[PDB]
Amino acid sequence: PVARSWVCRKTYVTPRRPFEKSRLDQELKLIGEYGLRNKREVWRVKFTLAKIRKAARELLTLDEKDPRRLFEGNALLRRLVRIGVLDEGKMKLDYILGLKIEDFLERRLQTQVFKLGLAKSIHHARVLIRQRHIRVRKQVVNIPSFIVRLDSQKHIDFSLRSPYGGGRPGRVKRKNAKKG
Amino acid sequence: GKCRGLRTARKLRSHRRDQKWHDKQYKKAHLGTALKANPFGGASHAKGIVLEKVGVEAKQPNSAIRKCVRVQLIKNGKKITAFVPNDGCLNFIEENDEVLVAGFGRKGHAVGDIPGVRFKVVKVANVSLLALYKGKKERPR
Amino acid sequence: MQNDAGEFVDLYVPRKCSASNRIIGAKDHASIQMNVAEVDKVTGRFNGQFKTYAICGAIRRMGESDDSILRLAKADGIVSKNF
Amino acid sequence: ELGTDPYEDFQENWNTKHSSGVTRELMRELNGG
Amino acid sequence: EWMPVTKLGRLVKDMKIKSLEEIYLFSLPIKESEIIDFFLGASLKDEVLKIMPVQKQTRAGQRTRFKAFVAIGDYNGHVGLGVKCSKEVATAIRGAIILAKLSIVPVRRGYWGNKIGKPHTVPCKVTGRCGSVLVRLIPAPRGTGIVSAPVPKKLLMMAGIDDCYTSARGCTATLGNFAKATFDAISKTYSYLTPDLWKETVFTKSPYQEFTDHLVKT
Amino acid sequence: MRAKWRKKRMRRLKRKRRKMRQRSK
RNA sequence: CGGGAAACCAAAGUCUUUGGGUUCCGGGGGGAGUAUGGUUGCAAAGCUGAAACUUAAAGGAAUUGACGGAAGAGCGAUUUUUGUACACACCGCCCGU
RNA sequence: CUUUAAAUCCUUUAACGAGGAUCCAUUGGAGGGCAAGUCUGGUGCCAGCAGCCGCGGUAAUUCCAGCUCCAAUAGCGUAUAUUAAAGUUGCUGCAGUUAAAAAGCUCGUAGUUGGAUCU
Ligand SMILES: [Mg+2]
Ligand SMILES: [Mg+2]
Ligand SMILES: [Mg+2]
Ligand SMILES: [Mg+2]
Ligand SMILES: [Mg+2]
Ligand SMILES: [Mg+2]
Ligand SMILES: [Mg+2]
Ligand SMILES: [Mg+2]
Ligand SMILES: [Mg+2]
Ligand SMILES: [Mg+2]
Ligand SMILES: [Mg+2]
Ligand SMILES: [Mg+2]
Ligand SMILES: [Mg+2]
Ligand SMILES: [Mg+2]
Ligand SMILES: [Mg+2]
Ligand SMILES: [Mg+2]
Ligand SMILES: [Mg+2]
Ligand SMILES: [Mg+2]
Ligand SMILES: [Mg+2]
Ligand SMILES: [Mg+2]
Ligand SMILES: [Mg+2]
Ligand SMILES: [Mg+2]
Ligand SMILES: [Mg+2]
Ligand SMILES: [Mg+2]
Ligand SMILES: [Mg+2]
Repeated sequence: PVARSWVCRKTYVTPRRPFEKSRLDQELKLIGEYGLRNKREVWRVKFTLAKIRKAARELLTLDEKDPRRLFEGNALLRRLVRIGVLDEGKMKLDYILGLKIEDFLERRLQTQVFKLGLAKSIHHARVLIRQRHIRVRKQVVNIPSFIVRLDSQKHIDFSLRSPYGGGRPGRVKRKNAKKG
Repeated sequence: GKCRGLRTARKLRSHRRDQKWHDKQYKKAHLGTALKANPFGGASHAKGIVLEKVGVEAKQPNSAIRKCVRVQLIKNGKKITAFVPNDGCLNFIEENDEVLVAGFGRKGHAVGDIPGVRFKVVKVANVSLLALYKGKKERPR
Repeated sequence: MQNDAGEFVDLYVPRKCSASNRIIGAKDHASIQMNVAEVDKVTGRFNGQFKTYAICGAIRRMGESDDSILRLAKADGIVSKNF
Repeated sequence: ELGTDPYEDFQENWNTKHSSGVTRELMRELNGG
Repeated sequence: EWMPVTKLGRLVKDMKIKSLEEIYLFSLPIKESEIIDFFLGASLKDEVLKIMPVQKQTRAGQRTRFKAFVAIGDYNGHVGLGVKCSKEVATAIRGAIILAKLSIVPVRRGYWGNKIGKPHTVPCKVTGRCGSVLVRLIPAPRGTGIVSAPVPKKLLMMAGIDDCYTSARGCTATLGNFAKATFDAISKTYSYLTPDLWKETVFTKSPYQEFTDHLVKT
Repeated sequence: MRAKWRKKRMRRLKRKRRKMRQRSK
């Protein structure tokens, strides 16, 4: 006996057909448009959307007055509205089935850094985030897959220690200044 | 027709249990004769000592001489013909050497032209045949 | 037919057989749409009004379109009651 | 320059060794994929 | 230039029939390919499903002909399938395209649960048969997509179905029978009597009867 | 070989075995 | 009428629109209805009944040809009589020592 | 410095640290199934590939190589047990005229199943 925990799970599922032309084209379009590293990042979001759809479909088979349906669909809709994929006017349980993977892809920190003008490319946004130049309202975040909540949207900035956010110049500038 | 009574559970279960024995794979997996006859004894791989080198004629309409080795397993002492797959890899094997052998891919069934051969050589003298073929490792000597 | 808002959502509404109430499909080429003229009770000439019947091909293949047309015409008063 | 005609290649080699290839070309000519 | 040879073609060319649903209502056979071009027009897209060589044994040797399978549709409720055999591949493809757009049927689309927005799936479970091949279509929830084999999926997409579950039995390696069975299953969607079609039918003037005076002139 | 004569040959071989493979032996 | 791969079947129908009751019984082709055990019989044999091993097909219905010491409609190939296990087409295929 | 029983690791921080940024990404494939070259040089039913169909007997889209091109990616091949695919064990839900198949026929115990009717 030990005092350790063994709880873990996978975050993606591989497609059944390895070489399907349409699927390859769609996934490559998604990767190119959102600057993703590989196919696994598409499959992760697809798995998340599949789980949400499965929960919603299981809640749609109960009676409308069922206490568990009222309690859990409300929480699911509240979370979806909180992360920004859903809208306040569309908080019915049927609209969850109308969500697409691009809606979840639009809420990553990598795409929000690019959409807010802090970066001049999606790949530049990924590079900036991974190099500790971006902070979220107090905290330096270097995870591109960070999912931005609605109330945090206004609070993305350069870090105070960054050469871009008013900090000390970097290694290359100091060396070049020492040169001349 | 099948019985659809409300109290026929015993009949249905007994009939299914008895008719499962007419499935080739179920009977092979649950009878025990195949496991007894299997030289590996249920293992994925085995180790043996190379008794000698042989050449097996490819079945028609193909014409070739497939290079194989007769080996004897260490755990049970059974004799086995294994295939050495690559262009010129038979020169990497010497007699009385120790080899690692795996299945050919069809679960005890012969593969391709080679008649009656269901095993292939993986490592010779504790080094993989792939590394010897690609020139990454040398024979220990 | 229509959604929760009540708006009708269909390409078209197919017509049903007058004999058997079955739907007459778009590729049913053995179906018939026949008109029977109405006469004036005083003179007996063509009024200009007509009654329309539709028979599907399944009934026609059965040889039951004659009796069906006869019964439909009797029900509409075209054929005499003491037929 | 017209070098390769998928229709002629299929109609000629449909029963030869290179059938499975030429068919694969002809589909690329037809469906655009 | 198009010169129709039938009454229906003359009516369509003279702009007397508004939509193809008027023709579908009266189950009038379509014998001219230019009618479908006139109505559906640019929305039609076709795809070759298979080229199949068949052989007839003769005294001198085998005689080979090529059979083309072409599926067509506008992705918005209409679908057709055509099969044509010829000596040349291009001739067979042209004939198959003509035969496919001649036999174009409308598709009825329904809801799985709450009836909100536009229809997205089949109204109910529908089965089609061809040879030994049986194909079954089952309604699916919104956002599910088409869960089927590659061959039925193309026809289901061309018909305009977004979501559907599919089952199949029999020798589905026969591509022609596999396609014809799912085409039959799709065609059976408008022939199913649902409780919302129970209303008594109000008859209307047939195009032959309505425009007889114009037909007499031409 | 005709199945009838194959069956007859099998029966004759079995009878020959039975004579050779005596129960007393 | 409807079925079915078709030949055909008012049953071989009322089957993905799949549930009236119930008995026996099949699971790719060989090895093989063989070996062994049990049981019955005077005998011949009857009933029950494997495995190791081997193989990518064997088989059904129908079509066009070739052979013979014979006279708009079909899912689809396809559209003088007849038979075929032939299709490199009887100079064929194929069985046992 | 912090961490800790004392350490290590992570986190925090000085100084050094990237142009071929040589601070070099691999594992399998390129006839079909199945994404991707009947390009060039060798070999010539040999050597070999090939899960299956097949390739190789002097112009090999398949072997041995060069180039190029595909797939997943710090991971990717192989052998074996097992699940889905298998409506090829079928309760849901399979078959039994000719493809494997209904006992030669009848009786009959156990088992299974059992016609209407009572506010
Ligand atoms: Mg060969
Ligand atoms: Mg098959
Ligand atoms: Mg049934
Ligand atoms: Mg068997
Ligand atoms: Mg076997
Ligand atoms: Mg014709
Ligand atoms: Mg026809
Ligand atoms: Mg005869
Ligand atoms: Mg014949
Ligand atoms: Mg490589
Ligand atoms: Mg190469
Ligand atoms: Mg391949
Ligand atoms: Mg390809
Ligand atoms: Mg072979
Ligand atoms: Mg050469
Ligand atoms: Mg070459
Ligand atoms: Mg299984
Ligand atoms: Mg299943
Ligand atoms: Mg099996
Ligand atoms: Mg079912
Ligand atoms: Mg079966
Ligand atoms: Mg039989
Ligand atoms: Mg009998
Ligand atoms: Mg009893
Ligand atoms: Mg009762």
